[PDB]
Amino acid sequence: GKGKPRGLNSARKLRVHRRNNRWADQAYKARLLGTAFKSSPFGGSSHAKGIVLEKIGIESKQPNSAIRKCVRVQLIKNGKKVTAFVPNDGCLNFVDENDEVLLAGFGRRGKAKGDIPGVRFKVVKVSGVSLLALWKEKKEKPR
Amino acid sequence: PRAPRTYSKTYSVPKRPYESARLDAELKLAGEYGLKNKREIYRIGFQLSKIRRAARDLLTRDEKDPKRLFEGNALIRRLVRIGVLSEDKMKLDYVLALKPEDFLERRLQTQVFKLGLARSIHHARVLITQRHIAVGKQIVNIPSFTVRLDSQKHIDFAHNSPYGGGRAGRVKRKNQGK
Amino acid sequence: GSLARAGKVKSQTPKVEKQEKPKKPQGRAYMRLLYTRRFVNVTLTNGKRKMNPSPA
Amino acid sequence: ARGPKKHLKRLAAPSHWMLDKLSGTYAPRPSAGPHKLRESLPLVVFLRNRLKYALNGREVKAIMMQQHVQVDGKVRTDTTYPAGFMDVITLEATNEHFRLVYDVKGKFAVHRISAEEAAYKLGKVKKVQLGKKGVPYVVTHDGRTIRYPDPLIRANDTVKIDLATGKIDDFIKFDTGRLVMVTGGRNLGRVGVIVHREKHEGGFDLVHIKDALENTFVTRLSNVFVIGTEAGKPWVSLPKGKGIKLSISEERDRRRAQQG
Amino acid sequence: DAVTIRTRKVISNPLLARRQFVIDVLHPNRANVSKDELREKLAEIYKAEKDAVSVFGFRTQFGGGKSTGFGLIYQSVADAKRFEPAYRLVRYGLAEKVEKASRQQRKQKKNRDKKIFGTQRRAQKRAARRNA
RNA sequence: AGGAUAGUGGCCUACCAUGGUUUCAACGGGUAACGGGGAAUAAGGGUUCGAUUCCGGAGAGGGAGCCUGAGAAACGGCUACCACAUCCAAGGAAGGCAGCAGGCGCGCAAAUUACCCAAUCCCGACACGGGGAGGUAGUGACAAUAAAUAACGAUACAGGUUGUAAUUGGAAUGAGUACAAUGUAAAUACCUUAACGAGGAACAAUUGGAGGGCAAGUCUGGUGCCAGCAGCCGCGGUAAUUCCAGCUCCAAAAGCGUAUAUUAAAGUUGUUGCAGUUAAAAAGCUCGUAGUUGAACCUUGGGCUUGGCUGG
Repeated sequence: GKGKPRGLNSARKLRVHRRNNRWADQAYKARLLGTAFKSSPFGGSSHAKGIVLEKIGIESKQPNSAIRKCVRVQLIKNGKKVTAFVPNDGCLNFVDENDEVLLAGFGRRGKAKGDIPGVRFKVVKVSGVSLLALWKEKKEKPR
Repeated sequence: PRAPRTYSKTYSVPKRPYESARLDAELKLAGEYGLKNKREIYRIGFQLSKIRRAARDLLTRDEKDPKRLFEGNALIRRLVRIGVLSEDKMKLDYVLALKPEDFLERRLQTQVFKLGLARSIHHARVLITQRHIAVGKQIVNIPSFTVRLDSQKHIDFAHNSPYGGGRAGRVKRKNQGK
Repeated sequence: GSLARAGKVKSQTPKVEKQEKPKKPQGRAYMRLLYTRRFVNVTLTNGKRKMNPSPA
Repeated sequence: ARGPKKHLKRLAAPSHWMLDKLSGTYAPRPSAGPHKLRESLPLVVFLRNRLKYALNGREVKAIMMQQHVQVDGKVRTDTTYPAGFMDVITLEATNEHFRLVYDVKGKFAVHRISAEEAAYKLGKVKKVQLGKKGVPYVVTHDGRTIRYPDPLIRANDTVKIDLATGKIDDFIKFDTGRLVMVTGGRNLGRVGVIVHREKHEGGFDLVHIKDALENTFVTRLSNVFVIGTEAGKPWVSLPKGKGIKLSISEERDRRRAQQG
Repeated sequence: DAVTIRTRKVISNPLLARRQFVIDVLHPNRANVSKDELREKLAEIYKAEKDAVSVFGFRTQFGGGKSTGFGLIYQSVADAKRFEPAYRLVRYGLAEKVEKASRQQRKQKKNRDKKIFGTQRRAQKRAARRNA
């Protein structure tokens, strides 16, 4: 009845069974295996500083037809090269090649967002100044 | 080093953020009480919920339990002291029958309005923060100062307040002296 | 794709200076300001109530 | 670790000292002495926190340097001297004689006694054993060694110390019906009479005691101190409450009746 | 202005040869009452020397007009000085403030004297002979 | 049996047996592992965290060995090597901030080379010295508490005895600014407080949005599958309720978004409490060991007396 042990001396069989079946859960599996510590470009971090290498315009996924303007950034903490989005009408002009850009997530937590193919990060600050403050022109880029 | 000094929150934001049924009700409750923000409602909501939580445990107990007694009456005595519980409602069941409107009725801002010292409920808060009303012989400028039953009758204008026999304020002195 | 079109729209938007307006009340007064306009002097269209009705 | 500690954090102090949390980081560490650190009271605590004679830890030190403080009829110059149970503190400048005895609430009550009563003490016999050259002796609760006691004295008994000559005036045998004051556990401070001593060989013996209000409690023999030979005749002036433990409701009702 | 002072929680302290209590001050229409004037006032009430009385820890309640402090009167001026700390004696003018170097200056000297053995006179004399 | 130890003990030695641990998970590996008291979240059961105000332990660059001493295998004690590293007159000499402040590097990530033993306590030959222990101040939107940016009239139209919407006032007050007093080891600050300090009372409140979820426009102009927005569904191909601007309005308010991780949501880890014919999932089928679970049955009833607390 119910297929799982119920006898009073069967607390062990339940302890092993649950712990085995928590591995099918990806939240548990990602945490214990430490895949963030190994294969995630930030290394489990929230933000990261990196160095811009080249600027790229990407064709959009269907059915949207546009260009998402991202950049090739190499990370200073571990030397990895991954693409980051530049989100603001006309904020491609604020970022130049070989600038240090503070990146963050898309809120999808390691997943591609929307119609943008192959990109998971966005630029938060350039040269130590927020790209939102530059888009609103609250401040000016240091140069 | 030194022993830590404890602190704790007094309010809790609701789970569901935008619900016009709740959104209008909180505006309605604060609007006629002149409350500054929703935190003053989140404060009454959180503080009242724990009063129920204390009473909820005791009602699960068997009656004549000395914890249910000693803790039960000790909670009730505090509530009647400030007037939120009626003097004929000392059964620990009427404590569950409480509402936010009960204790907000006990506030300094509310009661100075009902004692007529300020024309409007918002003018009632103004008399408080501008240091004009003295309870007993101690000047209180806390809008949320809960007034006990014995402190109910001793609310009046401060003797050094310009509205209470003190000298004229800054504006009157400058103009009458101009 | 080409990066030439970045910022095309905001560049060609005509500039509009915001009209200078009186400051609104803060604190309990804005709390007082809303409470009247929503529950006291009702502007509902006989059970039809819209909060920001665009002109028509 | 490399040696004994000489410091005591404020939170690490014994709970019964009622030391406030925000006075500072450290608390008075009792020196070695007649009583164990956790079951004793530094003199700096007593003259500042209970009597309020000294407003801070500096003022107490000058007090003892003028030789007013006497513990059991002898001068002490250590601010952190570990006074303990039944200890007599005399401040003759104030003409005050003290005996440290537990209140019912478990803490050191301020108990003023007469000048005559300050000239004796009672001690719990820890062991009777033969010392060097065939001289038996007795160790009391405060570590006193009295040579040549009454050969009838055995363990768990209470003797009367003349507190001047260090000799034995009289003793109280341990038996059923003996008046007892408890000095440990959550039954600490209670006073009552023995009903039945249950012997547990190889372990801890328990003493069954009935309180003054026909209240029965069971406590370990290590906390049991005899104060009188029968019920209602204690050899020392018992503090307020007479070791009678009440309910919280009764305390509230007594509080309600007392001030209103 | 009609400064009224009240006393409570009195404790006799012959160990410090002092009487101590709580100074309850009623000072309506006044910012607060100074230590100097309180000692001048307190001395007349209790017929003691103004130099053997101590007043400190005065804080005004919320709304003003009433202050609370601690009071210490000693059986003599001489008794006060033995049991009063230096700073209070400086506050009442009964003694001079100690003149010494700063804690940074005193500490630097002490580790510098740790570099000398014997009399400091010997150390400099031997320096002259070596450098001669 | 002995040695060594402060002492027990393969702790070590000599001799002699072949023992000891393990599917009830030994042994090995990883640990983004110091442990606990505790923290976050929680109807409950639970899940994640715990370097870190307390307790216990370990370490002072990595090892190793000792002196003194009751107490150390000590590092603000030494000796030696390894790795760095300072002066050098080139012979030599001196190192150890994982103490306080402070300097470089690393990063997404973290304070002044301030003052003082006055408070707490410790150490000493000790009423007297010392204490970057400790306390105070400087930076600090880590968090938490309380809590300002207005109020009431008179006109005035609308309006159902008054809720206001505009132009008309006289008050009140702290934000701040300062005698002074208090506060303190001395100061800063708080509180009290003379005098100054509000009509745009410019002494100006912000953070996000307004298709749905989800609260708040089908308003105007700009672009025209482009720029871009959009957590998801999608919006944009010339009337865009969704981009770019203005106006209006909404939610919270000295606070409001973003990213990451985690908890609730999640009865999507299910002991409480999931599912397994067809959506993922009953071993091809029997035997079988550990494990889990295992029919019923052995003084009941009767009788009498008595103590206690509930309703009267």
